[PDB]
Amino acid sequence: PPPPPKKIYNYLDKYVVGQSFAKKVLSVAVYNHYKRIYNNIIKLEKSNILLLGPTGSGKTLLAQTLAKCLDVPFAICDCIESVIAKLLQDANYNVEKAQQGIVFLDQVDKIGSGEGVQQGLLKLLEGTIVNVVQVDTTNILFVASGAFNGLDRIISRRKNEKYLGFGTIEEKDRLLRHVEARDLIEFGMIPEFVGRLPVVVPLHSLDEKTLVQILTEPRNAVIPQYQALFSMDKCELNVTEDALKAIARLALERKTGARGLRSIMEKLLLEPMFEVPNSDIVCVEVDKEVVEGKKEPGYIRA
Amino acid sequence: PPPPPKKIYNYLDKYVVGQSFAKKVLSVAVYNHYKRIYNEKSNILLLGPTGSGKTLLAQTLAKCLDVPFAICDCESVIAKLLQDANYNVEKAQQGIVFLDQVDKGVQQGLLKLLEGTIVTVQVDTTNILFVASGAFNGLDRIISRRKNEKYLGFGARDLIEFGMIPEFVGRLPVVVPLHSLDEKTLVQILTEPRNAVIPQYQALFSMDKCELNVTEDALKAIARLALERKTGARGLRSIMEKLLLEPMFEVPNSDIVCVEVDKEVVEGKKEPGYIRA
Amino acid sequence: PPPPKKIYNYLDKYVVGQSFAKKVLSVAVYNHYKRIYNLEKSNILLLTGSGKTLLAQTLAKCLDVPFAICDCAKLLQDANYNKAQQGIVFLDQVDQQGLLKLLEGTDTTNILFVASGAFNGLDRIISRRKNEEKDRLLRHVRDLIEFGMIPEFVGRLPVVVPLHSLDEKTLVQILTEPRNAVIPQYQALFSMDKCELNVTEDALKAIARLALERKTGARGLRSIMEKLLLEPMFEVPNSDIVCVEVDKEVVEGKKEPGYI
Amino acid sequence: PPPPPKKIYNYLDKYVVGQSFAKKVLSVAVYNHYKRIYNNIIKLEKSNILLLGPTGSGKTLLAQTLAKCLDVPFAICDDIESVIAKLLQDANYNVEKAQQGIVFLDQVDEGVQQGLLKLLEGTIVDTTNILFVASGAFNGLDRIISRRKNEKYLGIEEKDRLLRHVEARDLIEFGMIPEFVGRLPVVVPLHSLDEKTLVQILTEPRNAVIPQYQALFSMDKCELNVTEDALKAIARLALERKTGARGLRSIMEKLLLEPMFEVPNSDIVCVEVDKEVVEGKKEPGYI
Amino acid sequence: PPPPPKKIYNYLDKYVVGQSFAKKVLSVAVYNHYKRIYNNIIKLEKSNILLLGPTGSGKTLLAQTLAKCLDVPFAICDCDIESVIAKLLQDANYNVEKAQQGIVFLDQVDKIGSGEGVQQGLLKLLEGTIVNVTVQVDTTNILFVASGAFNGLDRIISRRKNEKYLGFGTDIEEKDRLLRHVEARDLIEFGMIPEFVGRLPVVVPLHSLDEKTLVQILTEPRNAVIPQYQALFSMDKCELNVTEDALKAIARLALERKTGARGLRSIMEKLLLEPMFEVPNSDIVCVEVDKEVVEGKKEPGYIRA
Amino acid sequence: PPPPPKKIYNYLDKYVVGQSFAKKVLSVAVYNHYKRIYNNIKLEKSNILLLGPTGSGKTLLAQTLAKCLDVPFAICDIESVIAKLLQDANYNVEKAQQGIVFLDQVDKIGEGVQQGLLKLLEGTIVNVPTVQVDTTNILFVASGAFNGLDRIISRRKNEKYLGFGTIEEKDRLLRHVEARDLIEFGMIPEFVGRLPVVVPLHSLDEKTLVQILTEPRNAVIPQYQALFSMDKCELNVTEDALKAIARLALERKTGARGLRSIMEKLLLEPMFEVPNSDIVCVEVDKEVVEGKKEPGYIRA
Ligand SMILES: Nc1ncnc2c1ncn2[C@@H]1O[C@H](COP(=O)(O)OP(=O)(O)O)[C@@H](O)[C@H]1O
Ligand SMILES: Nc1ncnc2c1ncn2[C@@H]1O[C@H](COP(=O)(O)OP(=O)(O)O)[C@@H](O)[C@H]1O
Ligand SMILES: Nc1ncnc2c1ncn2[C@@H]1O[C@H](COP(=O)(O)OP(=O)(O)O)[C@@H](O)[C@H]1O
Ligand SMILES: Nc1ncnc2c1ncn2[C@@H]1O[C@H](COP(=O)(O)OP(=O)(O)O)[C@@H](O)[C@H]1O
Ligand SMILES: Nc1ncnc2c1ncn2[C@@H]1O[C@H](COP(=O)(O)OP(=O)(O)O)[C@@H](O)[C@H]1O
Ligand SMILES: Nc1ncnc2c1ncn2[C@@H]1O[C@H](COP(=O)(O)OP(=O)(O)O)[C@@H](O)[C@H]1O
Repeated sequence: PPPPPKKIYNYLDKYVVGQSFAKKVLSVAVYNHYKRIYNNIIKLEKSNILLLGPTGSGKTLLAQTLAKCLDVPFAICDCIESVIAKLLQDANYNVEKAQQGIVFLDQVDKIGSGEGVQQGLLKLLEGTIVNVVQVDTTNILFVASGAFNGLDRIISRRKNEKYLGFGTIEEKDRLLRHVEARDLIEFGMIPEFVGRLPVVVPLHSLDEKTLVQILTEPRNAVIPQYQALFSMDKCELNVTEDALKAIARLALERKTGARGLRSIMEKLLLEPMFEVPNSDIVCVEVDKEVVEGKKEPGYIRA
Repeated sequence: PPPPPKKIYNYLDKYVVGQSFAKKVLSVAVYNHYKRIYNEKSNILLLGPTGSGKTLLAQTLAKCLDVPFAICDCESVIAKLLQDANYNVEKAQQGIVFLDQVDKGVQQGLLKLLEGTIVTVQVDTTNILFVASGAFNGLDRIISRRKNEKYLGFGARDLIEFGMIPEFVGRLPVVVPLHSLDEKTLVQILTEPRNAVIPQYQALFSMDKCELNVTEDALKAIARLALERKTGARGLRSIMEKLLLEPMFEVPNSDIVCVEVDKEVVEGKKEPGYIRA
Repeated sequence: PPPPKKIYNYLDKYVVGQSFAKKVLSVAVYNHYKRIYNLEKSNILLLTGSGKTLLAQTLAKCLDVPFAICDCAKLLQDANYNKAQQGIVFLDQVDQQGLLKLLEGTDTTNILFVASGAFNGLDRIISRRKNEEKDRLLRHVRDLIEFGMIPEFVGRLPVVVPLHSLDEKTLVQILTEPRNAVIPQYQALFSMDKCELNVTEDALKAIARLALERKTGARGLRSIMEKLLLEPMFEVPNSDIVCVEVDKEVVEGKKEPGYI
Repeated sequence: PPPPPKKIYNYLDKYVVGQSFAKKVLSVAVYNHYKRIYNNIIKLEKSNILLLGPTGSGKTLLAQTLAKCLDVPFAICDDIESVIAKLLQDANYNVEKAQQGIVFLDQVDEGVQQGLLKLLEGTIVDTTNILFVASGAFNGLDRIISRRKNEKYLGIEEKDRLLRHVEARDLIEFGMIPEFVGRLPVVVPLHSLDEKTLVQILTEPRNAVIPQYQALFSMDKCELNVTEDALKAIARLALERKTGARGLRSIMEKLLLEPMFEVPNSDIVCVEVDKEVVEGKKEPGYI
Repeated sequence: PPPPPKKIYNYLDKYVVGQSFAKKVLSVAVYNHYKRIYNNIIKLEKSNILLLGPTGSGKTLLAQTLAKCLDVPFAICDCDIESVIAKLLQDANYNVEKAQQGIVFLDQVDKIGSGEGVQQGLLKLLEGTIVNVTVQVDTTNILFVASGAFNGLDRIISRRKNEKYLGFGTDIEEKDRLLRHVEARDLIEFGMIPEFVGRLPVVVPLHSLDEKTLVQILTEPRNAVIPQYQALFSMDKCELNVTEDALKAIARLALERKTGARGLRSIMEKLLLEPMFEVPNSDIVCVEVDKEVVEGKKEPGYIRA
Repeated sequence: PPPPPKKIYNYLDKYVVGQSFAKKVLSVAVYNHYKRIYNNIKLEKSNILLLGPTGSGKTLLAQTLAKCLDVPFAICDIESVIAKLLQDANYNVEKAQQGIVFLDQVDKIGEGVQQGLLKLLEGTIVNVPTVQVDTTNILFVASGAFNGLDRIISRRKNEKYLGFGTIEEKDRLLRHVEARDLIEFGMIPEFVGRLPVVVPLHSLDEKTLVQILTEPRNAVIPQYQALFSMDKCELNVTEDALKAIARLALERKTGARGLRSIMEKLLLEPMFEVPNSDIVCVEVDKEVVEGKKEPGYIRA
């Protein structure tokens, strides 16, 4: 049987901190797609899916995480028939298997108004048969992604919060939570393309606990992978729990998402990484003072 | 023989609820074209909102159309019609071609189809019914700028202006605007058509051993919200999706057997009702 | 080439109001193909709202010369790739200098051109130069350069024609007399089925008046007359009605056609 | 052996009326070219000839007139190779005549000027021997010259008479790139056409307008006849219209409209226009 | 074993003067790039390197010299996007199993500031995607060093560092100091897509050339300017003697050219035009260059055989 | 073996009258290149920028210097530049990579060409559509007018000490072109830096115009004398008349382009009347050039 959304939600919870709304929406949508194929083999029309998440909040990771769980053909592509050619050779020419796949459209929010692809996608987000052999996009489920760089400003205009004079990141979380199709049209999309993608979700921008959580909680969290590199040097990196807070704050201040974590860590680790190679240091300690920059990292020597 | 347009209006009344006063024109034009098949071109253009039946009318008309049909949107489209459908080239000349999104070099080239021409064999395509469609986004603004003046004190021409060539505006001889939907349409659209939105969601929940009841007051509220975004026949889907996400998160394998929706629930004042073993 | 006498007899049947312009077009083209039968051409400018594209296709249907339409190669396709440069090019919306060598040979040296355009304010420019009344002023049409046309472009347009531009009673003739007038076509349409279709002579009077008050030329007669006969076409069929009639106040929206 | 310049002048004299000075300079320019190609087949350089034209002076027809007798491949226009390929097509791709040809460039009056700069000088795209001839109506250059006319700010023949004193200082002041002007060493002003020159233009040229129209009515079983005062009256109105030789054809076509229709079907034997006919006060009295 | 950072820094120091921070970052990174190759054969992922510096002052030289010390294929190109992997695959003798371990150097990335459309195209080769080299090849491991001049990026860091600021608030020294504060928001403010800044984690400021560093550049490193010129004169069998004060004068003159390492050539070229023109067959034994000679107070002295 | 630089100076002096300083820099530039293409088969090239106030040697310097070159040369106004060079060397890649390429009209660029040419100048692989080529050994000689740079440099030299907190000039001032000035003209410092050698060409004087008319090869008056000998007639121009021609060129302020425009005007009537209208010789005195006399004709 199709796995439930609580299996998928337990699975996605193993890689992305929370994002419970996006995790729920992906889960219910995939389940609805799998269930529909059992029946469809009244027509059961698909609903295309939209992710509005900013940089560094895991949109590609959510796709790539779901990708490792999909028992259904899936395609990864980025902003035409080569996309389905991927899916078809993924299938190994089983046309019936591809005709039920799910496609991820990375960086839809980059395309604006080329627009001819937006025009072109109208009749591929909706069903048409297409050659390479013919197969029909009618069931192919689309998941759309991008930062929609301006869209927050459009939402605030649509909310009239930018009004002035007399008249009759938490902020960004609130605004993105109230996206409207009026805004997605205004971000350079054609309204027909906004008219499809009936399900849209914000991904909430990551918070202070989320970043501290990201440093250890996920599989391949940031601290685990650094200390593995030090482990080849026969050294254990250790960081006090209080230093993780300032790192998170500093990377939150970088306004560049979870991948900003490695930049701050790279800077802090810099001196240790050059001095370690053969120097008979056994273990390297990083504390609050190191993160604050007030102290060079403390070295344990044999 | 072509059935009368009021009989054709039977077929379309089964699928698009509120466009009777454009559906009337379409039905008449088809009967004229068929009365033009033997013994002026009925070629046609659909205008107005997305999500309001432009493509559904085309596919529906073909569902009663004995002669083969092609739909396309903006030279091998007839090749699609010819290859799959057409065994008979007079039937292929007798085909119906829908050109949607036309309002989105080709315009000059379509004059060779709008007049019709030879534009294997290169058949005299004059017999083909070129029906056509598109958003024409902004036609109303041009019309508003022409229909009214800034009167002050105390007390086809639009299609050419939209950017279409005068020959092009002249050479699809019939045009219809289609209504923007209203709550009167939407409440019927929710349950009246075959394949309608609320039937499918109940079906989606019936395979999970549930009966979902949605009362008439719920639909009344939902129609209000669904029209606030222009996506029309897709505004139903977006707001039904947004509302029914949580019961669908908790229905599966969950020993729940019914949900009930009310105006407060649509308004967010109450959680979805569940009924359980 | 046939004398202009015969050319007039064909042309006259199709645009009744532009008697003067019919002569200029007919006489020039005969002499032109006479010199070819042996000699510079001279490009033609049509001064529109009155069937310029109708008139252009009229000559084409007469001569079967290469004919093509362009908006300010298709001709060799229109020539069926077969005279090679003796045809007519129609240039619409001429109301510029890059076509001058194209108006010359570029060969192109033989091509007769039919320019057309609504020179809005040429009356005021003629009113400037002079320091149906507006057509009578247009009958008085360097002055054309003063309206704003390129002198070099005007130089290749030495022949210029008013087009009887009011057409305001001849619409009634146009609704009736020409080779395929709209109301005779509708009679062929509805009476292709069993039904009658009388249109009273005072309905034509009001119908022409309607097109003129809307400030629509002969282009919009097929549309507006479609509206009156839409519901008749809708209500005739399925053996309902055979006797049908339209009358002047039905044009006025006051009433529905008769029946049995 | 290239023909002598006097013969080319008399040969070109047949087709364009009056303007000897421009014709004489263009005659020398062609003769010099065929002497240099005969002499470098030192290694003397080209010199391009620029024709300052009031519109309708015949500037284009004159070049065709030289092109007629000289049998040198010739082209005009107003991308860079788009003219040179036209010469290579016209030259029958004759590799030497492509190098030896003559090219017109029209209404030449910043990127376009600067891209042709090393095209006018000999460069390969082979321009090393192409004799460029050019035309331009640099209207107001006389006003630039007028501004140059000894103005001090501290304690119609005259227009031809002023254009007769043109120099490169005004043309840079006109807006031409100096490198382009330097590439155009010979500046020739065409004479403006008086009524006498326009009167000559109906009778003198090989293929003048009246011989053309008189031949069309001659093609019918008819004949076209015109008084000398009638020709003189036509010129007087034509000048008043401020239209050059382009406009003479138009004004003559207005007078002959009714005859052209009436005479066919063997109606009438001759038609005659007088001074009062020219004013439009009377229809021509066919016979 | 992979070469230690110790060796790389010492290897590069013979060719690149100063810039121990720039050398340290590159030294660590290529050693770390070796660690990934042996690990991925817990998953490690790449940190992309960005070098930004005043005009020409070591950026290209560091890359090429560092390129000389790579055991993996490398490719340097100037910012179609296929051309990156096209040249890497070509460069690797089409040995894909070694090519995917490659290091890519990008130049002039600063010039692609918002055009904007090129930034979004390489976002797939940064981080990871397969690339349609024909073959399809995966960029995920490839280590990218983005080099740009970022001319005027100091203008933005100065506006960012409150060196331009609003309200009551209550050159050489500044420029090197200012770039040492560079924030990610400054690359965003330059015109770089916030998406594209985010996947260039490691931002490396290269310091402006001090006057003493110019003195070392004249003689110390490999291919120093004066060694080049005595080779030219020794090919005319003539010697060139430059006093140490003349070095001080030349560097002081070159610092005034605001043109970095290329100014040494211009000042050196201008001085030796006549000697080089006169020596080749005049039996000149040696050429003497003093400080007054550099100052233009003397003609260059000749000693005849 | 390479020719000595002084030999190129004597050779270039035959075709170009003035500007020995420009000749000398190019002379050293060729000879340095010749040593460098042996040595590198390490040494690095210095490209050259020629500043030519309009109508002066720059395009002729390229052409006359080019005829010395055993290696190929290409003078063009972006990979087409490398394409043009490779074609001249008969697709012989080992000889083509050593060439001397002239990039004309560097002042006519905008930013895109400047910053796109950096990799060729500094050396990069480029393929002529393919043949793989390395531009490292291309010698670039660039020519551009840099119009109004004299006023730019003048302001630099005029605004100094001007604030309260403290043709003759064209030739004198333009000897002091500096990197700030080339940058300030609208050149990327990236581009100003990699053309280290800047060679300014002085304006042309009257004493030089007279010499050009007679002394160097293909001089203007001998060409007109040769043209007339082709018609079996001699052209005599006295020495005093040449002085007037140069004076008329100065007020034309079009340099060497203006000489032949002025001279061709005079020789129109001789060239129309002398052909096959038997004349022995024509003498143009100052009176004829002054426009106060018509050319005297010698006849049998
Ligand atoms: N909430 C999160 N938890 C764990 N990792 C995250 C989170 N947000 C972002 N990431 C990291 O973001 C990196 C880049 O992926 P992503 O942010 O999806 O790129 P983009 O958003 O530009 O498509 C991944 O390495 C992933 O580990
Ligand atoms: N009034 C309506 N009643 C029922 N369905 C409708 C109505 N309007 C639009 N639709 C639905 O819209 C969907 C898309 O077709 P349509 O909206 O006609 O195309 P477009 O989006 O190009 O206008 C169809 O599935 C159709 O069922
Ligand atoms: N006398 C006529 N007979 C038949 N059709 C006519 C006549 N006059 C105008 N028309 C029709 O009117 C339309 C032309 O409209 P008009 O505004 O004149 O545009 P155009 O300048 O392109 O002719 C065409 O459909 C043409 O067939
Ligand atoms: N002297 C002349 N002899 C014959 N035809 C002439 C003469 N002068 C002018 N024309 C005619 O009038 C026109 C001359 O103007 P043109 O050279 O076209 O001016 P432009 O080239 O500046 O537009 C040509 O059609 C030419 O035939
Ligand atoms: N510190 C330095 N030591 C030696 N040479 C240097 C130094 N800095 C710059 N250079 C010179 O500058 C060039 C290297 O950088 P460059 O190629 O100018 O960078 P870009 O890619 O910006 O042009 C070489 O000519 C090198 O000799
Ligand atoms: N000093 C000179 N001696 C001889 N000919 C010269 C001299 N200066 C310029 N010329 C002539 O003028 C041209 C060179 O000037 P050019 O480079 O075209 O000016 P610009 O620098 O504006 O491009 C050539 O045709 C050449 O014959």
